[PDB]
Amino acid sequence: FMVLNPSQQLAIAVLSLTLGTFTVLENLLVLCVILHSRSLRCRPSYHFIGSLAVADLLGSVIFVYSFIDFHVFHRKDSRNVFLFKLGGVTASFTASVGSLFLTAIDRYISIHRPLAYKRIVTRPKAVVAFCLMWTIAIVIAVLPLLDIFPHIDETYLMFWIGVTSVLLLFIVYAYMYILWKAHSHAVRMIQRARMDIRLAKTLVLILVVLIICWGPLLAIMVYDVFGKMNKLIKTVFAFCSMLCLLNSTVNPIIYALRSKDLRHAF
Amino acid sequence: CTLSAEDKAAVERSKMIDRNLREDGEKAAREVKLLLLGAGESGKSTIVKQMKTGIVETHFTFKDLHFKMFDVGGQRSERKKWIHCFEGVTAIIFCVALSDYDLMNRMHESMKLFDSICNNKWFTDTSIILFLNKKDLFEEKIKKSPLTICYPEYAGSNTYEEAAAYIQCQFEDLNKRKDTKEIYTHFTCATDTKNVQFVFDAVTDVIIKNNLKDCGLF
Amino acid sequence: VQLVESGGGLVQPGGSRKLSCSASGFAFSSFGMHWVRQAPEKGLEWVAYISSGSGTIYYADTVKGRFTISRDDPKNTLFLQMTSLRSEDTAMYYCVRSIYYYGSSPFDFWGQGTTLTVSSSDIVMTQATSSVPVTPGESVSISCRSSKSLLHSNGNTYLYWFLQRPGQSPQLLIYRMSNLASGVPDRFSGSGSGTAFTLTISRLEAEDVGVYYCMQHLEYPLTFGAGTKLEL
Amino acid sequence: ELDQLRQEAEQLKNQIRDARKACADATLSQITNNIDPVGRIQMRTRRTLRGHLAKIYAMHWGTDSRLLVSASQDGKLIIWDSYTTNKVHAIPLRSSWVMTCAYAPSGNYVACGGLDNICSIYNLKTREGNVRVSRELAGHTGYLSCCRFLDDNQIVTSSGDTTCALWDIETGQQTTTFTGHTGDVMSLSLAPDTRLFVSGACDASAKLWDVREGMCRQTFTGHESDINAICFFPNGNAFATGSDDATCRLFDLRADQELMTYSHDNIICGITSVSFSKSGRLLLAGYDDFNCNVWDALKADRAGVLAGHDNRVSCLGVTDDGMAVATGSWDSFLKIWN
Amino acid sequence: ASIAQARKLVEQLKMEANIDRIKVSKAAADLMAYCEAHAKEDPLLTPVPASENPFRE
Ligand SMILES: COC(=O)[C@@H](NC(=O)c1nn(Cc2ccc(F)cc2)c2ccccc12)C(C)(C)C
Repeated sequence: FMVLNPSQQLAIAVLSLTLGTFTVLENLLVLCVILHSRSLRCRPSYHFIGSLAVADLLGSVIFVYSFIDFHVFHRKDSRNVFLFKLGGVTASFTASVGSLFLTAIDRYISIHRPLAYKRIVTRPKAVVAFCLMWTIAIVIAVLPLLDIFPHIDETYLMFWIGVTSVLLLFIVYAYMYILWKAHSHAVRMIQRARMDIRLAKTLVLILVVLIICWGPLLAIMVYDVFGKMNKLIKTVFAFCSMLCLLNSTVNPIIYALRSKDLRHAF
Repeated sequence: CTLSAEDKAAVERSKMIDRNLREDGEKAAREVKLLLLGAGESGKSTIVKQMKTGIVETHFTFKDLHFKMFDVGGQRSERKKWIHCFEGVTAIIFCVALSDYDLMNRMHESMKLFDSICNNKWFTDTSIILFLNKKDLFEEKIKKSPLTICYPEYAGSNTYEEAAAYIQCQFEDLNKRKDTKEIYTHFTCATDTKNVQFVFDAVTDVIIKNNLKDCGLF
Repeated sequence: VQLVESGGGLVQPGGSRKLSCSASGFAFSSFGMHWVRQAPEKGLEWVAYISSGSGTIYYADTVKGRFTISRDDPKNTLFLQMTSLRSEDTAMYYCVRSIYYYGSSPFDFWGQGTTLTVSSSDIVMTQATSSVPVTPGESVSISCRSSKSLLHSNGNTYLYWFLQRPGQSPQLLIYRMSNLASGVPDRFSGSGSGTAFTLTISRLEAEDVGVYYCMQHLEYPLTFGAGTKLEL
Repeated sequence: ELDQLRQEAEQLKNQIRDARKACADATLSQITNNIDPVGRIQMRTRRTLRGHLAKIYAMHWGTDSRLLVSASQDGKLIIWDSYTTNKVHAIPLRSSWVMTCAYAPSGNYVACGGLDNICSIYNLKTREGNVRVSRELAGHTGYLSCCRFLDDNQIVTSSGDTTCALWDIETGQQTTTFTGHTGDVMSLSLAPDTRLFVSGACDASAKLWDVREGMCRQTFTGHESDINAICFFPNGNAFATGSDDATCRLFDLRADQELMTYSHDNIICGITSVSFSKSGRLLLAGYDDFNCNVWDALKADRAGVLAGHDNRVSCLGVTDDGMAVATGSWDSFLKIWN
Repeated sequence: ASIAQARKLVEQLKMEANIDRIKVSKAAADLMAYCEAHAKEDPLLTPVPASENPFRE
């Protein structure tokens, strides 16, 4: 049920276009490394970032297209076809967490089992597990094919929390571990920490960015079943979902550019 | 299908050669390859014996890690033509004799070879596990024959404290790529087999820093 | 190089035997292995086929469900499991090694054969001649017509000529066409194009005597022409 | 005698330098001018032979123009079917440091060598069905940089010890030894008659040899750096040599001097391989900068490019019936152009 | 010491100076006569139809 601030009802629908400005100059430049291929830039951990490179582009348009829709102004809704626009919002927000998860599942076996990294992550895999993040991003996208905010169930609204919240615990244990084992390792060599600061100022930023992304929204979105949903809580939940496009700019820039791998191609 | 009965058995032969190549490469990816260099008088011949004509491979499995060590001392050709063959070794064990500062044009020639491979275009990402051999012979060579003969600008002690560590700074200063290469110096003990331990601990650091660089996590 | 297969003998109908051919003297893993049956005083008949690596197995329609070809690469043995042996399965079962790549020579070596006396759509290779009498030093010609053009679109015509001397196992003489098998005297020559094929012997000798079969190796099953005997 | 050489040897090399100027009345690029160019040559990658895992350093076609062997730095030697990109054989090498391979003109043998200082001869038509090492030809003191069969029993190798050597393969003994070069011999090339072969060394000179006499019959020097590649013109009366200084040159055996020079200012990289097409009108050159230019041989204009590699083109070869061009590179892919 | 080595370099340059050399005009025009008499039978200079090459697909 669309609910908007009547005091500045114009001031909110007008912000819909202002927010959609970026995620065009950056994430569009991030997938052209396939055009700057033979750098070389195409190894198994660069099309995982390529996955979120596009899934951050799908939900970049699928989501902005909803805040031009917004349930009230532009072709308000239906009871059957509207959910396949919901199917876009979960197709991307779960493809992101699918891409963001796999990229932390090879960075884990990269430093956990460093010798057996090339024997695990390869060309055959990372396209199999690649598409499976794009496939169950859809099979987790249609419950009614097989009741508070948009129109959708409250027992399924927590199941998606059962996915996204669980994939954000294995992306935190992965990166925290990678500063642990990096710290046990890098101290032992001086024991016989020079890497744990070149690596701490890039792994704690991934978790700071991640927490501001899926922390508030998943919090308010789980207030429904852990509370009584009021009209006064989702006055800024419409605004609080801005951060879902906020990480739309940081994912292609943190996982690709400010890490110096992409900075030699340019 | 347009494949005859023999054109299909020839493709079954081809796909069975494909797996033996894919498999035989996985079996040779478990092995860390190490170029072995250095002006070879006394050190290179003992470190491969410390661990157990054109190329000389040497296997040694230390702690569930199979090492291959390629000694190229007996090649004697223009090194610039076959050196790119070794592009892609984990590390370059560069054996050096501390007992050649007074033999002084030999220690100063090993620094001329270290600067040649440490600054190739083919080895910009390859670290160097630099060994400094015979620090026992460097004990009593300084006892009579001081330093400053091979290093005139050396203004320091002679008691092996800044004596040896002034060698270790001269080589590591020859590194012209401090960012994309890390020298891992070690003073070879020769009374213990921790030399393979230093190689093992310096290779697990090269591999990890490659893995982290492969996944772009730096 | 030798293929020595034993097993079989006499068997009461409906029973079961286990023929085994113990290869020795070559890279048994690299070779596909046929079985080729020869009924008493009759022609050759393809039975089974297991490729190298065991990733392929073909059978004749007669033995599609009763025979089970299988190979033990570490042991260098080829096996044929027979179930419900009929009287029409009485024959000498040859084990044939065939290796397939560009330029190879399939069917180049035949085991000596193990006898098995049981108690009691397809290319048709037609060489309706039989008992062509000749004396040594003469020039002989043998032909066998195919029910279909054995010329495949890739240029290879898949006709093989075999020679079974009396008491021996067959010998490869000419693979695909006009390709003389290694170890064969060059007086043999193979000619043909399409569906009419000819084995020309320039000057016949005292050892060039026996039944000459032709085989199509274009598609399975593999069909041998009936025997063309040369008695002097 | 001025350390016993400059008395005549330094002036004798001016008799030669004055004879080679007397016979240069007009250059190739003057008399072979006002003839039609070959037009831009778009060769498309017709095949991509995948399966090597390391860098491919050597490649050589069979005389049937269909099969080709290739040697990569993993200890594997693959014999490819180029029409249907199948693998006929994959030959495991004792030494992984292969720098050259060659296919016998009879198709029965293949040779291989590198940093191990040995040229291994492999028998392909064995009765056992696998590929055995029919012979190991040892005796060079430097890496083998190029080998070439004369027939099933004669192979001329060339080595980093400044020496080429003819070999008898039945025995293991080199029956001739060619000792003119003062630098590493990097590449040799048999004349189409197999009675003469040229070799190029890192001393910037190419020497014409006589396989029977064993004598350096002629010597060519135009380059400023190492000659990585050398190939006879299909006539047998000229050859082209590509060097580290990014220049190919066409040398003339009967005129005994350099006919042309194939350079371009955008090009600064060494030349890894070189080869003529049938009729010798196109000079293909495999450059260090990932490319393979296509030089009009009679003119000097680069009449095309083969830019399909992601790494140094380490070896190319034109099939002996002229149909196609195979190029290997340090990215582990053979591309068959056409 | 090395007089025998400089004694053989001259023994080579003595041989590499008495070759009979035809001028470049008779040997450049003799290369055009090959590249122009064989331009028909090379599939890479005069690209043949897709019917004749073995690599068409
Ligand atoms: C479908 O109506 C929409 O347009 C929602 N769009 C989303 O893109 C969106 N959907 N969910 C939760 C979700 C629940 C069930 C499901 F099957 C898939 C997703 C979000 C959560 C936080 C921020 C944005 C969204 C909106 C009302 C939040 C704008």
